[PDB]
Amino acid sequence: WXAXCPA
Amino acid sequence: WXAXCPA
Amino acid sequence: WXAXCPA
Amino acid sequence: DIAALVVDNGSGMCKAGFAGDDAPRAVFPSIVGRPRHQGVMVGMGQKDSYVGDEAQSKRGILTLKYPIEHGIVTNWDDMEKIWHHTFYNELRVAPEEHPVLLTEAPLNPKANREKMTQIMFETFNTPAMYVAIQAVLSLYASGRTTGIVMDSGDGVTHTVPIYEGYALPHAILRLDLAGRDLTDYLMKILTERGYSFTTTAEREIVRDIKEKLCYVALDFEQEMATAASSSSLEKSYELPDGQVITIGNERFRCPEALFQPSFLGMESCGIHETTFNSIMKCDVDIRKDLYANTVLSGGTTMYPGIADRMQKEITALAPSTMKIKIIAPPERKYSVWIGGSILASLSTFQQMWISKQEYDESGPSIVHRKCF
Amino acid sequence: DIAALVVDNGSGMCKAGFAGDDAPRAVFPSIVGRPRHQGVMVGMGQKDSYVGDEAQSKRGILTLKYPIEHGIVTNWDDMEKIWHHTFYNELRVAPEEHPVLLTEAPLNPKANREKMTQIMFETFNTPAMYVAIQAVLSLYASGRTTGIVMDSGDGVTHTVPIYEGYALPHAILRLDLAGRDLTDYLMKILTERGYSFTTTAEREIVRDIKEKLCYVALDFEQEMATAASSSSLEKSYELPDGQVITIGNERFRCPEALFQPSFLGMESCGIHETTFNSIMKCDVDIRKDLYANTVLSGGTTMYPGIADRMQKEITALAPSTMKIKIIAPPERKYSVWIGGSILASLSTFQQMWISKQEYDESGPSIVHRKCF
Amino acid sequence: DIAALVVDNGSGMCKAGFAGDDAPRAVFPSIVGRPRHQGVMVGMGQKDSYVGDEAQSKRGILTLKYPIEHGIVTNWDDMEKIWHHTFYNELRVAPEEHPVLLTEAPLNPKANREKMTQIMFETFNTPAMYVAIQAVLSLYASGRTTGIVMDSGDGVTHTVPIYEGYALPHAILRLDLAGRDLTDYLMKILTERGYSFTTTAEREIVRDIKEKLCYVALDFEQEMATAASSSSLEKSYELPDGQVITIGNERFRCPEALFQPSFLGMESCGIHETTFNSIMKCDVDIRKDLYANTVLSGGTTMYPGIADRMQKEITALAPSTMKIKIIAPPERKYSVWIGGSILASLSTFQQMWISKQEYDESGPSIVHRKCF
Amino acid sequence: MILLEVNNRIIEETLALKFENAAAGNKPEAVEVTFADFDGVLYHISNPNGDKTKVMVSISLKFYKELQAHGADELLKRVYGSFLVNPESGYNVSLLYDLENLPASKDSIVHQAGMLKRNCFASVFEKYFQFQEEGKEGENRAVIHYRDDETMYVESKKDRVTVVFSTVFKDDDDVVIGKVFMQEFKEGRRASHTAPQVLFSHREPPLELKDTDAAVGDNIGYITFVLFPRHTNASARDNTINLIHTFRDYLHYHIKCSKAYIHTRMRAKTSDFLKVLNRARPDAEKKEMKTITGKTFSSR
Ligand SMILES: Nc1ncnc2c1ncn2[C@@H]1O[C@H](COP(=O)(O)OP(=O)(O)O)[C@@H](O)[C@H]1O
Ligand SMILES: Nc1ncnc2c1ncn2[C@@H]1O[C@H](COP(=O)(O)OP(=O)(O)O)[C@@H](O)[C@H]1O
Ligand SMILES: Nc1ncnc2c1ncn2[C@@H]1O[C@H](COP(=O)(O)OP(=O)(O)O)[C@@H](O)[C@H]1O
Ligand SMILES: [Mg+2]
Ligand SMILES: [Mg+2]
Ligand SMILES: [Mg+2]
Repeated sequence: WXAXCPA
Repeated sequence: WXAXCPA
Repeated sequence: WXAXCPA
Repeated sequence: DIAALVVDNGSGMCKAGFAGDDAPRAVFPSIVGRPRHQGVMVGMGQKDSYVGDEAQSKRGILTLKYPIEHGIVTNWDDMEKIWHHTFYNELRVAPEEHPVLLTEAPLNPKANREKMTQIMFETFNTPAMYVAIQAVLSLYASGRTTGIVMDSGDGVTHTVPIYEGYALPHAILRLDLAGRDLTDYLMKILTERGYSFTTTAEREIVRDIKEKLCYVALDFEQEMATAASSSSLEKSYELPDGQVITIGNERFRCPEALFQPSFLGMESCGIHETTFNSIMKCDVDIRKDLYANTVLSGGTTMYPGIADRMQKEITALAPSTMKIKIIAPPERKYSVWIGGSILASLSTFQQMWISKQEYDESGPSIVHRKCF
Repeated sequence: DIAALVVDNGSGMCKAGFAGDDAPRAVFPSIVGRPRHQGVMVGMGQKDSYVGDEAQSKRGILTLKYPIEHGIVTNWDDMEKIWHHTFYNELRVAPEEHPVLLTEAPLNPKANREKMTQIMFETFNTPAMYVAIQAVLSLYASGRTTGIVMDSGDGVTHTVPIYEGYALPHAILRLDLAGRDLTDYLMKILTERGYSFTTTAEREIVRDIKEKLCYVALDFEQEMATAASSSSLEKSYELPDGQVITIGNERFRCPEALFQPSFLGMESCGIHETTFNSIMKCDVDIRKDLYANTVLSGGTTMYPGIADRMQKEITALAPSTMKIKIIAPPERKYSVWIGGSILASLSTFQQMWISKQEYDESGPSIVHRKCF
Repeated sequence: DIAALVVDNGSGMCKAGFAGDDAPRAVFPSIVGRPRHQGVMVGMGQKDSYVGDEAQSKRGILTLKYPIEHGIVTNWDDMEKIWHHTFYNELRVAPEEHPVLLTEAPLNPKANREKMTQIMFETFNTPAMYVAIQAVLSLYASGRTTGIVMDSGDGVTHTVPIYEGYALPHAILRLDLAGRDLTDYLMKILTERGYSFTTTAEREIVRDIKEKLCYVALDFEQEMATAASSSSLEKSYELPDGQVITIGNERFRCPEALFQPSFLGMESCGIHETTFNSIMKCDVDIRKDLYANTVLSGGTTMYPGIADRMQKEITALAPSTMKIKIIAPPERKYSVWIGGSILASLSTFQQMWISKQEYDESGPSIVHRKCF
Repeated sequence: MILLEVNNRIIEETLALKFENAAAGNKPEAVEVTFADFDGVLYHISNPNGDKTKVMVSISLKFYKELQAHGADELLKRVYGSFLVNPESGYNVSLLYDLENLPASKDSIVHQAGMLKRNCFASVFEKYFQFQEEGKEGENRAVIHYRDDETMYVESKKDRVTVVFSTVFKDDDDVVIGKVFMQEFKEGRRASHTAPQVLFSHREPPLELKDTDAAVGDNIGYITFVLFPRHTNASARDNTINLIHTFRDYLHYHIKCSKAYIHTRMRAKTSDFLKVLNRARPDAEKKEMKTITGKTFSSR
């Protein structure tokens, strides 16, 4: 992901 | 709640 | 170590 | 001097104070936090659980739980701790020295207020207590004797018409749709941009985002087209780690769920139709007086431009000869408490408490006979 | 011409085949390998980047990267390489002669599927394409119309209930917890015994151990007490250099994370509570049917003894009157692909493809309205 | 109060002292020497195993063996010899009368601490012991209960983040890369100049060269281009036999391996990226407090200009609004011991011992219950 | 242990020991063991007239008269077969095991011998379960004096079985904590989607106790269970009988463990107050380092 978690 | 919905 | 790396 | 305590004790934010003031003394989120790790450092703050602002400050290493859900207490071992922290840590006053004025949403399980009375009398030994409906206190704070209150509480929305001080208990409407549901909806729709918020410490950040950037649209389709055609409606927010997010179209889609529950997969109708139906439930000869005295309340009606949307919707619904006037004071976030500080301070009210000996005689079921 | 391609390009393993078949033509790990040492032998078949089985075989001198992680595509160049190797090498068929049906986990950043469409129409130049929720396809494969499906791939777990063909989009739950995280937890807990697997090449060995020795315990505390008072639970695995290791207690502590994410420091609930909550999110009248039609899916649900554990947990959560039936098919590794094939081979589906002209007319964003 | 021996005994150098002081009483390299030639001069007294400083002084005729490698005890007889020399020769105290606080790196095999407890209870008959994690003690020594400790010893590097005392055990990153690997790498790169150190007695000379001349370059490529274009970085060191050698480019090429292990042919990330990853694995609400409380320790972080390099490298990976503080005290080498003396001198620590009686009834399996 | 168990340990132990001694072929030795149980029950395992080959297990109960009523021995007979003999003088029920005619699988008869009190109770209780199963309204409703100052009023209707516990505790501390433990007993039906309707009352007795002699008063509490045909069917009535049988003893047990629970929190708070006092002791300038034993260090 972009915010929260990686991906 | 007890029946219907959570609470 | 036992598996991986020496130690 | 000795005066009754007024404890709002909402679903999302506990507000307590002394009667006779114009502002709550203590305001803090009604959450309980417990650590989910194991300390390793000797002697450094090893305690069972944090409550209130202390839990918000240390929310990184705790799991936060709300005791009240949809206006209903679902964990009494935590509600007791909330009230204990209110009495001995926030107000810092003995509980058995002042009467208490609690609030409860209408159309609620009788067991809720029965247990409220039992806790207030058996545990804290208050000499007197009372459980008033929130919308009635909001109307008292507004400073009038007729109108329809629409308390969009954070945990629960409800409308209670009142005429000349005569509440109509057959036109009251309750809708379990409020700030926490909008927070969850924002968490669900933020994933489209790519921001993933799962844990409760992140739900707090999402609430801080909602409470700051979200706003209600005067016309939904128009705003959607505007946000799609031009990147002039996006806002930037900095998470508490340095990351920066930019939310656009989402801004007015979160509060739009209030007017369209179909987004949240509910069969219910928007708050505008709820208020209109609660008005049409009344007898005709008073409806006009309600149309011109619609009052908002609760922290979920603080969204910018909600008065305009509500007025437009109701004007479209109601006939074209009635004057619609959405009374929205800029202090609505505390109206439910403010009216309390009024009601507990009146001189014609001191004979309506539930005295301790009345309870000792008639059991906790006396709340149904005394409190309306 | 006809028989559109079906490419379940989920995390961990890409599975591609033709429509109308009962098994994927080419299944292979979706990894991109790059050499990490200088070449000294000239003219010996030196290539810049290996993909799939080629990378798995020569993983000794390669660094491996997955282009997908938790369901989102992080490195689009490697993903393009994967798709190219899938089309030309593993299938030997041009992409501009067949439609393609990809897959995607629900609640995914829209940029992901938008870029998927843009790549499929601008690089490989397909005549048509489609994107489907992997859970719906897994339900297609089971030949049902009612039921809840709990898919769990390499990097994503998600539950999607569907009643009479109407998927409830508000009860769909997602949880980033799958093979990848279990393989990391195993790499961590193996150090307890003394085995250290650190580099990305040994992650494959650890994954082979996890998918050969691990098993879900029917009672965690009892199995822990048993494995601590006996040696009947130890199994020996042989590394690919002759070294033999023995793992005991670990065998069931790895999959147990699925039912207790607290091991991984995650706050979220287990997969059993996730499924139960997803069911309880739905309307009352249907909660019965879902109880009798829980359909497991995904490779991560191929652990021996996971059906029994899930059944026990749910029947301990759900009321006693209702019946719990875990529909764990004999094969469920390719169930999503089987459902995709069955869908693509349907005669009523040919009016739901995203046509080339439609993409050229409305751009990539059309994927948000043509696909659900 | 009671006096408790604190024996760090990490890899590389054993540092033992009494709890309550500010510096270890005895610090000596943990090596064991064995004569490799015939004895011809009888009557002068001979020994078959030299330990510590005596083995260092006589290294010309010995085969120095380290009993600990990469933080793991690999030869228990030499470890017992080291402990005996520590107890009866350096401290000159009876071990059967004082508690012992040993240290172990995180994520080591359990057999290590098990055999450590068994040795300390069945050979020296210590009345009580305790096995603490090194980084936690390092944080004790810094006088703060929040921060990420980055301990880089002689055989192992590891980071542990702690918030308000609640250490996060799911974000502890270990990395087998420390002073000994750097010493071997320096031995390798010193050949290209023309000097060849190949025997285990000259590895000590190479280690002295490293810890006297080597340093960390703030900008690696700029320093390379500088030292490769002018003789202004060359330093001359005198061997113990009169020879003088001159090292230039090598000076900062040895420690640079810490920030990019691709030189040693390893795949793992540098120590800066390891610390940043460890931070990013923690929850979002505490990262800002970790960034401003990064702590270094171990004698491998005593390279001139490593704090500035770590700050410049982390600042490039962290958002532009987070303030990065590298708290590197000039007593970093002894920090792990200094925190130990702080811990073993506390009042409540007497309730955390492993009493000899408690072991006599439960065997070595008690350390996993009494010490995390 | 959270839930009290229904099988007595002394009976099982003694009978298993006797059966092991008899099965191995050893000569039988004398046995005379008297003991007690919950609710004032008195057990006596002995030999009839010094006959060292027979072992008689007798039990004296408090619901003396309710078990002598016609039909109150169907379950006892059904479960115990030929072991059921005439009561020993002074006791109420009596089993008689012949150490020479013991059938194989000696575990089952001992497992059913340790539940003698539970079976005597379930025999006088399944009468109303049957009165409700057979579809008859207005069947006999009685008051089992399962203790000496407390009663259990059982009533069977066409569609339900009502059990009203009239209960009172002996000690003052136990009374004060039992008021709480019984007030908070309706908050249990939130732990299961299927739990019998529980009603608590201490202001006034229910309308079921107005024609009967169940103990009433101003210090007694009334707890009404309404067991429906999903708790009294022929497949889940064993658990229901066990729970209705051990309810009062379980409440007493947990009232007496609440104190040992509170003591830990009180010790914690005592230490927390000692830590606040410790701010008054002036920190020493130099301490002499001692040994684990406490003797002088004997070295630097
Ligand atoms: N200015 C605002 N705009 C939008 N939402 C708000 C605003 N202020 C508060 N809220 C939301 O509304 C709720 C506050 O309601 P509140 O008056 O505290 O009622 P309660 O006591 O039931 O929580 C919170 O959930 C908060 O997230
Ligand atoms: N039999 C098994 N036991 C344990 N884990 C498995 C097994 N089969 C597959 N897995 C793991 O589950 C993950 C998902 O498998 P798969 O069906 O290929 O879905 P995906 O295509 O999303 O990886 C894989 O990464 C694999 O490591
Ligand atoms: N002041 C220094 N400058 C540069 N290098 C140093 C310094 N002190 C120690 N080192 C090197 O760091 C290596 C490991 O540090 P050390 O403290 O021995 O680890 P440990 O604490 O586990 O014994 C040693 O081999 C030494 O050569
Ligand atoms: Mg409120
Ligand atoms: Mg899958
Ligand atoms: Mg160290």
